[PDB]
Amino acid sequence: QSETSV
Amino acid sequence: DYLVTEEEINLTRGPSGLGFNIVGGTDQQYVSNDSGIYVSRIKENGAAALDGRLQEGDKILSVNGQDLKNLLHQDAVDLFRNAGYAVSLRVQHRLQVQGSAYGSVKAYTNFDAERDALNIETAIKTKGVDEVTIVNILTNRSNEQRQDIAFAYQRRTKKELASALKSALSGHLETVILGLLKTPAQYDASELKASMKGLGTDEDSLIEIICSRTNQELQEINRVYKEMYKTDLEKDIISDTSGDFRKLMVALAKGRRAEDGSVIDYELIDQDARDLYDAGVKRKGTDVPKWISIMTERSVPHLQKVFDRYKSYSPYDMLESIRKEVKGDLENAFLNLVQCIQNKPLYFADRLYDSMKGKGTRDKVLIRIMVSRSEVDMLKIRSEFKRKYGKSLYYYIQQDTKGDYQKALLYLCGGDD
Ligand SMILES: [Ca+2]
Ligand SMILES: [Ca+2]
Ligand SMILES: [Ca+2]
Ligand SMILES: [Ca+2]
Ligand SMILES: [Ca+2]
Repeated sequence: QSETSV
Repeated sequence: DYLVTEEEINLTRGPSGLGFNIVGGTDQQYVSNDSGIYVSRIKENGAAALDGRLQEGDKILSVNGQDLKNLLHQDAVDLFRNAGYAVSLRVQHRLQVQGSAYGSVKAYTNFDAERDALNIETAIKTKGVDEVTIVNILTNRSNEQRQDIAFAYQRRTKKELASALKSALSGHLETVILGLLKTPAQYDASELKASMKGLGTDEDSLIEIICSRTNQELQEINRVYKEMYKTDLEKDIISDTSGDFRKLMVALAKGRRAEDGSVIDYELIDQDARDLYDAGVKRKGTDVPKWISIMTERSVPHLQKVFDRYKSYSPYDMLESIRKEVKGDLENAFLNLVQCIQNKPLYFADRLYDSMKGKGTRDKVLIRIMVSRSEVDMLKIRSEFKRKYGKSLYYYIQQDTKGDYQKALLYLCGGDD
């Protein structure tokens, strides 16, 4: 999980 | 498991960022094994979408020459946060094709064999049994993964998972789940044993399995059958069958059919079409051994063309010719074998329909097909079924079965059409 936006 | 090609992608950071979300890391592994970094979403109109080279599901190998191997999730994110406006990626494109692409049941991605064995314990140990949870797991998991779950459940509980479910389940639902737990060869072997067990053979099931299985599958069935029942499958067939029906079943169960060569033998295609006609419709009686040798030895693509070339000589096609030449078990076996050669998905579609069309349900046929074809050609079966019968296979299962038994079959079906 923890989609992180870059 | 995966097909892999690697690509270098250079992106210019837009004000919104590079325009995609990453997942993974050693502390947040996307699957049970890989600690890698994966693109979980590509923002629309982002710098990566406009560039078009990045794909959702790709693995980020390196960012500006810095490898993303064995990094914490924060360590991977921090590499993007400090990367500047000209970012150079090296990604790995992944295609998940494995097993068959025509199967309803695929391997579960976030697979953890220990948690599933754990959660099936919970269900068996809940009062009244959570069958829904047992069904939701085991029908959503490949047959190989079900083997892992059976291994974990034994180590945790000192009991075989199948023996536990054999007590925690009953009726038609028990038959399905127990079938799903066996390997393809074990299930076919036991189904074959059950059709011959007892003076009086279930030739219907015996024909269906022996006629529809490939060389590879029959070779494995022959090995596992002897391990399970301490006798050869060929010997049990000889004992439960007789006549030319015995010859046909013995030749088919050997699984020594010619493999599909690269070169189409048009000359042999025509000779075999002439032979089949000479042996049957053209003469009085039938040279049945000639029919047996051609239809058991030649490859499936070859015989498909033989049956069409046969229509140039004979006023009836192969199926009509069989109905006019032989009767009894022998006729039943030839008719099934030709259907498997011509269109095996349609053959299973027809047997599914026949198992449900009238009073009640031939559950033994319906269950065996949904189990043994869910990972082979179930999507082709559903396509042929929908095309011919108008309603979906989903719909007919829904009308003929009920309860958690229906739910399991609907999952093995894979969806509506
Ligand atoms: Ca219950
Ligand atoms: Ca029981
Ligand atoms: Ca004849
Ligand atoms: Ca007949
Ligand atoms: Ca019915």
